Amino acid sequence: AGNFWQSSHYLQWILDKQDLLKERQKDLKFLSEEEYWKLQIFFTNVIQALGEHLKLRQQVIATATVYFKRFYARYSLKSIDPVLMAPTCVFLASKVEEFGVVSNTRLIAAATSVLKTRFSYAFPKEFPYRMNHILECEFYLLELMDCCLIVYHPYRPLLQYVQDMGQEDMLLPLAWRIVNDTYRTDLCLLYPPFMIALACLHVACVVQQKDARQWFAELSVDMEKILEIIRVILKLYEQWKNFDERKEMATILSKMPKPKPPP
Amino acid sequence: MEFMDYDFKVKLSSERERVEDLFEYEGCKVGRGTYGHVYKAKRKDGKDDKDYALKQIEGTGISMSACREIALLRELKHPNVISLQKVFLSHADRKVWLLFDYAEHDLWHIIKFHRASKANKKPVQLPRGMVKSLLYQILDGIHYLHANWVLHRDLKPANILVMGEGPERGRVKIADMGFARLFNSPLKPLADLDPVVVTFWYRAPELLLGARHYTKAIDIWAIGCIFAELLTSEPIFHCRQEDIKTSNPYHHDQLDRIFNVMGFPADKDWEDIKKMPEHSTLMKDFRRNTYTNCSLIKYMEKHKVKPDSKAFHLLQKLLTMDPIKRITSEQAMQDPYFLEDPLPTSDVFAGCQIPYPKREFLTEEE
Ligand SMILES: NC(=O)c1[nH]cc(-c2ccncc2)c1Cl
Repeated sequence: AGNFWQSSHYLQWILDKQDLLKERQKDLKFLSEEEYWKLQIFFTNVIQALGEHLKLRQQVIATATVYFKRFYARYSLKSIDPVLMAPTCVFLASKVEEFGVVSNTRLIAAATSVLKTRFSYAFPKEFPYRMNHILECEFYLLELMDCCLIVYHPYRPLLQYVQDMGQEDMLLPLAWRIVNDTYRTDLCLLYPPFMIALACLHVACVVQQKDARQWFAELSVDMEKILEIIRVILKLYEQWKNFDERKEMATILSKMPKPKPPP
Repeated sequence: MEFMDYDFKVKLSSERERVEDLFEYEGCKVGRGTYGHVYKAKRKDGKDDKDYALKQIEGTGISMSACREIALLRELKHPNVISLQKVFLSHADRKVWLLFDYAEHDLWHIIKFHRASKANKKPVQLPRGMVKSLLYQILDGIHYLHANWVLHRDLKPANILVMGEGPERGRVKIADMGFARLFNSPLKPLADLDPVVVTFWYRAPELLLGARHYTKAIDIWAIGCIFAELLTSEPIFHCRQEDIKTSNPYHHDQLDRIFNVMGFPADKDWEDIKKMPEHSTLMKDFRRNTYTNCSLIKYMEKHKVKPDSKAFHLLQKLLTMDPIKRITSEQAMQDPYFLEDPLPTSDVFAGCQIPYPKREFLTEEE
């Protein structure tokens, strides 16, 4: 956990954008690119809601989200039902991040109540899986991620950066919230977390009309990659405005490829 | 409920690497413990002739111990930390198997062999070049772990493996991440999510006085315990098991043994002892005067380790009661003990004949 450049995250799970888009083609016969992105946001929101119900800290939710994104970056939406995968990712992340093993009753109650209370526009029927399904999906999730469990996030480097600036109280809460928002995109699959952090800090400086051009100039980082991430962030807030998940998600879910049954 | 695509499922099952197809290990068990079982195994294809270790993890599914061992060993890479080669997941029984290079030896068996000699009026102490080389490589491995934010938390002779004849002859491998944590791992208000522990010989005094933090200094104490046991063949803080197990941190008899060896710390030796959660229990149960003639000097002197030796002076810095006054791994590696003749060697057996018996196979019903 101390060295990103030697990590499985860096060496296996920083993916090329073109390969990522190439893999997704299998699912895009059913969904537009736009609808695929919406579905990814939706499931990010589902995982955030599951984590909130279980009272898990943000790092656990973030790790779960990365497992979900990694899984469907390699495999089809129809390979394993994402409705099972989302709580399975939370279950595994809780172990990895040292919260512990969520009890049978708490996990199923969380999935049931969350979909019922907060996502009933997309889920007319109750959560249909039991704990045995979670456990079975957990084994599959573990092997299919090649046993890569330690995930680096932008929160730690963000904190170090704001502290280096001497602007913790001023910039942190906005920058942190922007980091949360980046989980609505593919950025965690595409860029080192410190670069995501810098981009988020930058957007927060823009929003708060804080000039910090000097401090950013004194960093030895690929500014062109940072600018790429900044453009993704600005773009996610335009998509946010235009997306109504409550009005749109039922139709998008019905277009999602479903697992072929056994013959 | 069919959550998985049929075509995906059949393809996965077709191509899945299965431990029992790839390795021969039946009747080849060589260890058992709270961790599970270890087998000495051979490849079922003829493609290589190496010995492998297969660790069958205790219990069903992904326990907390299974999870942290897989998570951490997946990331780590250093000549003194056991390297995880493969993880096999057996879906039918939900059993987890870990694959490693086979280590013929470990410190538990090495120390046992010497202790048995002394007890046989046919005495052999551990050679002093070997002792030093082992310590150096232990320190090297833990320094790498610490640098990468990993605390081991269960250092003890059985967890210090040594490679036998082959390309890594005499190399130390630190094993068993079942108790490990990151510096920043959350503190769980109730029990530590670890396997059950019944003996506490390697456990730093601050833990026995109820300190809740994960620290590098805790591993350093345990390594001090190991160094002493290598110098004398005896576990320095050996103590009987308690009749009545409880999960609380305070263990009276273990502390008593420690004070019998080290003496009872004076106020100036460990100022923050008064801040330990169990400090008033300590004041209730103990009187410092009981230990007035006890010290590490007197203990080690009885076991033929000279107190003016560089080895003794290093040992004393590792076995310092106050964790903040305990030497770090990197400073220990810089100690002049390691510059004194003989230098530590990368093969701890220094090219000489290995007298240690190979592990025997465990054939009992469990
Ligand atoms: N408790 C453990 O994890 C453990 N203990 C001993 C081994 C082993 C490894 C490799 N060769 C022989 C034995 C392992 Cl793995």
